[PDB]
Amino acid sequence: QRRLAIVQILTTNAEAIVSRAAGRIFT
Amino acid sequence: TRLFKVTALIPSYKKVRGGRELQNTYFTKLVEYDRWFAEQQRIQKQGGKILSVKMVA
Amino acid sequence: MQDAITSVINTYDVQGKYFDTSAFDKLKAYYATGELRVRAAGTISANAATIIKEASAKLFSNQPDLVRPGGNAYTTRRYAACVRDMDYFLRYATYAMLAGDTSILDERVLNGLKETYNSLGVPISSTVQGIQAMKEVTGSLVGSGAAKEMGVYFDYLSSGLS
Amino acid sequence: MQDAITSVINTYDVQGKYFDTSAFDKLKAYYATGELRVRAAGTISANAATIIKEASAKLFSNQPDLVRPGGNAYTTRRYAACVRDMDYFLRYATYAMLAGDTSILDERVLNGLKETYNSLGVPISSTVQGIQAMKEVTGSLVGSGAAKEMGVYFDYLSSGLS
Amino acid sequence: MQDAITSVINTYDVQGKYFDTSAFDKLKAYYATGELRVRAAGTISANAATIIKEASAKLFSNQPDLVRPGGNAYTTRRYAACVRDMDYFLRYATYAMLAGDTSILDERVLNGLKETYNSLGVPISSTVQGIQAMKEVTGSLVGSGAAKEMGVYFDYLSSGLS
Amino acid sequence: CSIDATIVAVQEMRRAATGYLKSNDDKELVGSYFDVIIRSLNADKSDTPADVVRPSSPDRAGLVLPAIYALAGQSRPAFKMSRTLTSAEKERVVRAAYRQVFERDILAYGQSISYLDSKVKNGEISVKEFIRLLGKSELYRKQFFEPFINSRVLELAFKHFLGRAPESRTEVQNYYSIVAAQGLGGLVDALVDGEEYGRIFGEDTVPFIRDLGQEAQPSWNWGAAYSLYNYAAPRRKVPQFITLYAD
Amino acid sequence: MQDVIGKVIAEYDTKGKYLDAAALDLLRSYFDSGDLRLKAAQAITANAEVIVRAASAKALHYTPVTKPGGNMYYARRYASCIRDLDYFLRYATYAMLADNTTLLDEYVLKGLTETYRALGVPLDISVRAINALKEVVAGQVGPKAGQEMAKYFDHLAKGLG
Amino acid sequence: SVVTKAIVSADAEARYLSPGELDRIRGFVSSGERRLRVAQTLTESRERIIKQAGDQLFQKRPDLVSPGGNAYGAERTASCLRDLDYYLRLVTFGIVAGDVTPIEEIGVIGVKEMYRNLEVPLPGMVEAVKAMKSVATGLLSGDDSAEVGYYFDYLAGALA
Amino acid sequence: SVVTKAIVSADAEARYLSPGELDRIRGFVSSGERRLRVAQTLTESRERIIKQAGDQLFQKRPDLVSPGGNAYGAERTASCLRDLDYYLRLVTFGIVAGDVTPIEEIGVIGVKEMYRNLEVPLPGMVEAVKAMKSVATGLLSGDDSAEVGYYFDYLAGALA
Amino acid sequence: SVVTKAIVSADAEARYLSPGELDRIRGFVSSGERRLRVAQTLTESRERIIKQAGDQLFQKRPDLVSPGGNAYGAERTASCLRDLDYYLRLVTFGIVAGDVTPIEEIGVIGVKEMYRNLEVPLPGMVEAVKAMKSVATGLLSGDDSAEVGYYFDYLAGALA
Amino acid sequence: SVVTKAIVSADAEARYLSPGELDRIRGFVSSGERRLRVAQTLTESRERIIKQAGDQLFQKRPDLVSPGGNAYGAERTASCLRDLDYYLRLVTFGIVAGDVTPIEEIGVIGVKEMYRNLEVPLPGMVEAVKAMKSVATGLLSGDDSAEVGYYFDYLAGALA
Ligand SMILES: CCC1=C(C)/C(=C/C2=NC(=C\c3[nH]c(/C=C4\NC(=O)[C@H](C)[C@H]4CC)c(C)c3CCC(=O)O)/C(CCC(=O)O)=C2C)NC1=O
Ligand SMILES: CCC1=C(C)/C(=C/C2=NC(=C\c3[nH]c(/C=C4\NC(=O)[C@H](C)[C@H]4CC)c(C)c3CCC(=O)O)/C(CCC(=O)O)=C2C)NC1=O
Ligand SMILES: CCC1=C(C)/C(=C/C2=NC(=C\c3[nH]c(/C=C4\NC(=O)[C@H](C)[C@H]4CC)c(C)c3CCC(=O)O)/C(CCC(=O)O)=C2C)NC1=O
Ligand SMILES: CCC1=C(C)/C(=C/C2=NC(=C\c3[nH]c(/C=C4\NC(=O)[C@H](C)[C@H]4CC)c(C)c3CCC(=O)O)/C(CCC(=O)O)=C2C)NC1=O
Ligand SMILES: CCC1=C(C)/C(=C/C2=NC(=C\c3[nH]c(/C=C4\NC(=O)[C@H](C)[C@H]4CC)c(C)c3CCC(=O)O)/C(CCC(=O)O)=C2C)NC1=O
Ligand SMILES: CCC1=C(C)/C(=C/C2=NC(=C\c3[nH]c(/C=C4\NC(=O)[C@H](C)[C@H]4CC)c(C)c3CCC(=O)O)/C(CCC(=O)O)=C2C)NC1=O
Ligand SMILES: CCC1=C(C)/C(=C/C2=NC(=C\c3[nH]c(/C=C4\NC(=O)[C@H](C)[C@H]4CC)c(C)c3CCC(=O)O)/C(CCC(=O)O)=C2C)NC1=O
Ligand SMILES: CCC1=C(C)/C(=C/C2=NC(=C\c3[nH]c(/C=C4\NC(=O)[C@H](C)[C@H]4CC)c(C)c3CCC(=O)O)/C(CCC(=O)O)=C2C)NC1=O
Ligand SMILES: CCC1=C(C)/C(=C/C2=NC(=C\c3[nH]c(/C=C4\NC(=O)[C@H](C)[C@H]4CC)c(C)c3CCC(=O)O)/C(CCC(=O)O)=C2C)NC1=O
Repeated sequence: QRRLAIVQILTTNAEAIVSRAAGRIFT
Repeated sequence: TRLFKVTALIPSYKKVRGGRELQNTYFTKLVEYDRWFAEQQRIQKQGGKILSVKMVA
Repeated sequence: MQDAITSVINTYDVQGKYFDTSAFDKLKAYYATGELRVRAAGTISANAATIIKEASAKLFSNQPDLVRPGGNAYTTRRYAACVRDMDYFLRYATYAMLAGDTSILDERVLNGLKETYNSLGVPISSTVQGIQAMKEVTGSLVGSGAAKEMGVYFDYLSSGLS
Repeated sequence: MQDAITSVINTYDVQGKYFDTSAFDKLKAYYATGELRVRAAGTISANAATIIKEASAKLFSNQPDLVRPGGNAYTTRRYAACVRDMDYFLRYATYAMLAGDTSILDERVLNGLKETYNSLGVPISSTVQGIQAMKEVTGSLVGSGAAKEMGVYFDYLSSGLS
Repeated sequence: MQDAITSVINTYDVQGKYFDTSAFDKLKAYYATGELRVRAAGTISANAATIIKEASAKLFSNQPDLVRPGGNAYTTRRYAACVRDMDYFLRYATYAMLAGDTSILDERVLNGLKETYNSLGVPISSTVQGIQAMKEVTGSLVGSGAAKEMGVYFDYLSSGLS
Repeated sequence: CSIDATIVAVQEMRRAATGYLKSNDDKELVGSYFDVIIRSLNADKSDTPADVVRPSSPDRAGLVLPAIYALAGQSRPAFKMSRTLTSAEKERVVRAAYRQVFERDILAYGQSISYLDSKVKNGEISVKEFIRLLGKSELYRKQFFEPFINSRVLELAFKHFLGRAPESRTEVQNYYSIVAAQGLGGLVDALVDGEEYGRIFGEDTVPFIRDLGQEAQPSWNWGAAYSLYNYAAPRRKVPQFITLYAD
Repeated sequence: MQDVIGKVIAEYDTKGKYLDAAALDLLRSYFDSGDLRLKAAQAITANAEVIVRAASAKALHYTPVTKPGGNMYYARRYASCIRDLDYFLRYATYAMLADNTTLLDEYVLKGLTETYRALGVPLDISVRAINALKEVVAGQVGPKAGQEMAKYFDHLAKGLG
Repeated sequence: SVVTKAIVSADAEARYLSPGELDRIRGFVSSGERRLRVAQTLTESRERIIKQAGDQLFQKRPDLVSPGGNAYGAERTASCLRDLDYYLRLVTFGIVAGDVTPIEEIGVIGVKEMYRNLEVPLPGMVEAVKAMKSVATGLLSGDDSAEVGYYFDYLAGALA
Repeated sequence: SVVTKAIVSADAEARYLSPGELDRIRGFVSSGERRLRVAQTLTESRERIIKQAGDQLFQKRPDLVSPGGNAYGAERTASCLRDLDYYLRLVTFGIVAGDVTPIEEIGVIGVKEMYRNLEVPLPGMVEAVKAMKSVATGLLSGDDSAEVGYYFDYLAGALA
Repeated sequence: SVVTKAIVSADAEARYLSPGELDRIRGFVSSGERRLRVAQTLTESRERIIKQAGDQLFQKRPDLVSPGGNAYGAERTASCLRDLDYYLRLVTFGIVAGDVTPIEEIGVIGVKEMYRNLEVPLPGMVEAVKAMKSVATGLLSGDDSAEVGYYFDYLAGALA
Repeated sequence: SVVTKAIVSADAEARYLSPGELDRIRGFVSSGERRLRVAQTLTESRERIIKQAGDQLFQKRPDLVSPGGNAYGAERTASCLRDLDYYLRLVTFGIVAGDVTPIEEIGVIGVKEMYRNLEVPLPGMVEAVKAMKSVATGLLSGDDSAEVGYYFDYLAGALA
């Protein structure tokens, strides 16, 4: 249940994380 | 002329093994007479060295 | 094999997308039953021999001809093989219950079961009856809540044979 | 395997009955024939190589094609495999004669052999002719009664290959 | 497996014939191309990694769905298995070219390959595309005549899978 | 691609995901799940880990398996006798040997070779000699020699002692020569005392089935091999490998 | 091979008496240190190749053993040396989790010494490599866990020596 | 039987039966008439042997028919006698076969697992087999009793 | 112990302990205080538990104390008490160890032949162990009684 | 064949051919012209070689064609000479192949079993192939005679 | 001997002698007198048997006595007769032991390779053994000559 809560947190915020990494390394 | 007690060490030259393989390389075993010629040939062809052989019976 | 988690992960990996609401619902449903299923699995693991005893007693009382001369279970060897098959069915039903999936039953039981029982002459209907008897005994032993979960996989085995 | 005594034991075990007069008559029949069977078995064991030699010579004289280029028995290896098959046929016919039953011929010779020869391209008609030649050669060495008895098992092999 | 010499030897052995003028013509023709074959095999051994890499690039460019989710190249594990199969095909095409006969391609590669891929879920058409990519890559590195020769065996593999 | 750019990106996602968690254990767990990416990328500074090669005879093809393919957790647990093990896992290894040779544990019938079990446990014989004496026993002869013709005996003995199917016409040919000449004892001796057995299992490891994921799999015997690696294999009496390689 | 629990159960079964207060206290001592041992196990498991690599660099790389005529002079012999260091690290981790040195003797020290004689392996360089591995492991796992790892590593060293 | 054992021993070695083996079959078929008489004597006296063996067992082991016993009750006692009947039939089969092979195939393989699944004590089985040994060897002459006693002994050892 | 099994399985595949095995050892060490408390609780109950198990066994299986039973006789009671004590000690050793290997090694591997030597019925063993389990679970808390139930039912199943 | 042998040696350990294997294949294909010339000469002279070899064999060992012998009679002498023709064809096959593989796969595996099934004396076959080696190497030049003698001598040792 | 095979078979199954092996031992001890009479008759008349058998062996094959055969020569004939004397001891040993294991342990295992080293033909062996069998069955009584012929047939089949 705790791991599923963590997974929910990361899947809600997935786009932000990927875009942030891309911005850090691209353009 | 029934049994031979053979202490032998067979090293490895074709590769390196990740598993334990320590008893597989050095070991002492009892071998029957009819089998000992073939077993000695196999050990010698593997490159291993026959440390000792004794007569048990 | 698979489990419920592997099935969900592969379902959402072949599409290439994160877990949606239905994924989290399935995972929550699987996790909610987890402690009940573990308790049932422990009870069955500790008491498999008993379940086999009463289940075989019920089967051979319902169908005496099996253990009389001319029956497929008439020999000490064939009786032992019968109870051994019952132990297989119980253990694999427990594995499937814990896995939450029927993949292990298809892979490791149903694959080759019809050929085996048709080659040996084992009665498939009587085997279905024995599996049903294990179903009632296990349900009585592990409680109704775990009884339903285990009966799902017992019914899977029974419908796999027949 | 199964032999005459074991066959009677099995047919009275399946029905669950004790031995009766008919079973004792069958057992007594086998026990009476046993001495003749043992003499025949010793004679064939002593002369197996000669029987194979003569039967193979007969077959390859009648059908020279099998050992000419393009024949199934054309090489030293394929010829040796052929005579090995004949040796096995003779030895197992001897086993079945000594046992009094044809179970070993089924389970240990003929179960899967005809499909093996169809895959391999072995001419099964020529093989049956060779088995018949073995029967003819063996009968002369064993005498009339043992010839009838061993011809039973040779014909069983021939018909089973069919 | 067999090379051209062994193929001629077998085709004259089944007929029970000595080598005639045509057989010596075929053997001389094979011996004429031996140095070219050795040179091509050495070159391909030198450049096998390059060929596999660039052919895999061409295949996954023309078949983008393979590496996307749901494709049979979609993971590093599954991708690595694909490139290992590519190495298989190049190695066995080199073997067949050096032998001068497609017997090794049928025996060690093509037999049972469609069934294995059907069991695994591998797409046979994409495998054929990868093999054609191999052919396109290898022709340039080996030159005109060696490209014709090695393209014969790549075509044999493609037609075996197709 | 740039490996440094990838490592920076994975570190950035690690930091970002650690940001949203607001719990030390969750942060460290996700940090480990990103540290595995970083560690694998750093570990492949040299080439990728070497592919496992299965060697072969001149009759059958030599195959490779990427090391990535094997380490998905499906590798079978080797049952080894160490001569210093206590009684429980010694019995565990013995039961594994019985399951391998007889396709199933025959304690279900109360059948065992007690003196062989004692010899293998106490170290008088090794696991290889135990396997050989176990395949040459009356029990094995009754289960897997009597009901079968020599070709089927050959194939099932390959499964029971080499952990694999026959891969060549030359292989079934040679082992049929051996069985037809010398019986079950000769066949079992030929299988156990071969180079492949010592290569794969050795003196102290119980044989196991070398099916998908354990080693590289041959393509040419796939259907027959996976028919053989099935508990319904003894229910078939017709040989399936001599017929296939002839077909 | 046995754990601390196995050892105390064996002792009290030989005596024939139930686990008294002393045995329970030793069991509590083992279980209380369990979290520390598990954390050090995490650290060794994650960074095992790094640790072995550092040990080889500090103990073996630029000594004459890697030079021609040295025991490590081959790709195969060097790989075998690194493989042996992997053995030592993994089985030291096993011994730590077991909190006992019996598995080291039964699994690692059973026939190793005379095998090294026969193969020509030097004992002293092996002990030096084990000591270097111990230093690297202690550095990675901190003082508390390094103290426990030190017992198993110098047990290996004494077994070699 | 003896013939089957000899033939399978030769078959597993890919050879014809040795002269010693053929002497085995010769001696075995020579003694066929005696074995048939012994089996006939036991078969004709089956019903009396069952009852005397049951009486001896229950007098020696009253617990089995005592309250809380395994054979307590009419149906359970009948099943006990039915098992004794099975094993007497198996002994006759083994006598005519000349070896314990029928006893081993029909009655010995898996007997302990069977009776464990039936909560049937094994010492009670051994005592019953001993009682039936006594009753059956009482009928036969000394030479025939010595022959039958060994089949009963193999049965007792298998049950124990 | 759980750690012993984990280490053996890790060596079997020739790699460090998996996260699943590491979490298994995590749960094992985290539950050490509770398991030791349960084992200590089993100790203060020495004569109590032994006698309720004994007389429950006598009620359930009167044949054992009835004439003709293997445990019939006053002298047999002295061995009964110490045998039940041995099995209880093995149960406690398994409880602290976290696995049934001490039970298997000390009192199960070879118990079958041992009680065959003494002519002891295995059903007596299963009924006695069930009586012990009933008494112990009755004394212990439900959560802990569930954990001890695996050990006691394993003892019963292995004894038969 | 040499090429097939190299390819299977490479395929055994899953690799492209080593430089030594390519070198041996290069040497084999470099010697193709003399191999074809020798095989062409032997095929051109098959009748002469078989005739002279049969004459020398029958003179050296008259007992083969003596009454009671294996080759006695026109038909059996014809079969005897047909076997020599077989082995000459196989020797030419092995010459073009570069090794004794066709010779072994056609006329060496099981040859002892075959000739024991025919009452054909093995020493007679050794003498026949030795005489045929003598006759054949008589026709060929000095360098080629040795390499043909290697094949004939392998076959002689195989029969012996 | 027979007790040897029974004992080793009992060892292979880790129990006492099964009833068929008991029948072995009973028949073997009961038939010791007649087989001892056979052995004494064979050893007392060995000198006449070997010389006569060599005579009809020389008669059967004119080729053997002819030059170029191993039989030709005075000392070579003495060696042949000495080999026949060796084999007669082995047959008597087998008759005493009731099995062919003394025969196998001397002169059967490896006999083909030995005679190939000696260049001695094997058909000569089988026909010589037939000669000894025929000369022995003449003087010896029919019941004894039966089993003697079985042993000689086994030895010849081993040679053939
Ligand atoms: C799990 C218990 C275990 C241990 C301890 C073990 C050690 C071990 N190391 C070996 C080889 C070797 N080991 C070494 C390493 C040594 N030489 C270097 O100089 C160092 C000083 C030192 C290591 C620190 C080398 C160089 C070889 C190759 C020996 C040779 O090929 O001659 C071998 C021979 C088998 C093989 O080559 O695969 C064993 C048994 N094996 C085991 O199963
Ligand atoms: C986990 C996968 C798996 C399954 C399913 C399995 C079943 C199985 N049961 C078998 C025998 C048997 N199975 C039974 C089953 C009983 N017959 C009665 O009528 C009942 C209806 C029925 C059970 C309630 C019997 C009587 C035999 C003996 C058949 C014989 O030997 O002829 C056999 C043949 C091997 C042996 O005798 O031990 C197999 C393979 N084995 C496996 O590895
Ligand atoms: C989660 C487990 C997993 C990953 C991530 C994975 C990545 C992956 N990326 C690929 C292609 C590629 N990947 C990249 C680069 C990207 N790669 C990233 O690590 C960088 C953030 C980024 C560039 C900075 C590029 C440019 C390609 C094109 C083909 C090539 O590189 O040759 C490929 C080869 C298949 C193809 O050509 O489409 C794989 C297997 N595979 C896996 O099983
Ligand atoms: C020497 C002859 C030979 C061949 C050819 C052969 C093919 C083969 N490919 C396999 C897996 C595979 N093969 C492929 C390759 C395909 N996937 C598609 O996307 C691409 C079109 C293509 C890659 C270019 C893949 C992806 C797998 C992995 C299947 C899986 O893991 O589910 C496997 C099973 C795994 C194993 O090797 O043990 C076999 C046997 N085996 C042989 O012995
Ligand atoms: C005991 C039960 C049993 C039998 C009998 C049996 C027969 C058998 N015969 C074989 C080959 C053969 N068998 C024969 C014999 C036939 N061809 C001749 O023309 C004759 C007409 C005829 C015999 C009289 C021949 C010529 C071959 C060689 C075929 C080949 O190698 O392709 C083979 C394949 C050997 C190989 O791998 O090459 C088998 C398995 N197998 C068994 O498990
Ligand atoms: C031919 C091989 C064979 C045997 C031997 C065999 C025995 C056998 N005995 C059974 C029951 C029984 N057997 C007994 C006998 C026991 N009572 C006492 O404890 C004694 C120790 C012992 C007898 C001396 C009893 C009382 C039952 C009834 C128990 C029940 O209701 O399950 C059953 C259950 C089905 C039935 O009652 O018909 C079988 C199958 N079955 C076979 O196919
Ligand atoms: C720690 C492992 C261990 C166990 C378990 C063990 C049991 C054991 N019980 C024995 C005697 C015995 N034990 C019993 C008691 C049992 N039999 C009856 O059937 C009852 C149902 C039941 C009592 C509940 C009896 C009846 C005997 C034979 C005579 C006696 O009472 O001492 C003996 C023979 C030596 C002696 O008299 O002490 C042993 C070895 N020994 C061990 O080292
Ligand atoms: C290509 C491989 C191959 C070979 C070699 C081969 C030899 C061969 N020789 C045969 C007969 C024979 N072979 C010989 C030759 C021997 N006689 C003397 O002893 C000489 C020492 C010696 C010749 C130098 C004779 C005389 C026969 C006739 C035997 C007879 O028909 O009774 C036969 C039986 C032909 C038939 O059915 O009638 C074969 C198959 N077959 C093959 O497929
Ligand atoms: C009891 C075990 C035993 C056996 C079986 C045996 C056979 C035997 N006979 C020998 C001599 C011989 N034996 C013969 C007789 C043969 N020539 C004819 O074909 C006869 C049919 C045939 C009769 C067997 C000849 C000609 C020699 C001389 C061979 C030589 O010394 O070069 C030799 C070599 C002795 C020597 O010269 O130093 C052996 C080993 N010896 C033994 O110790």
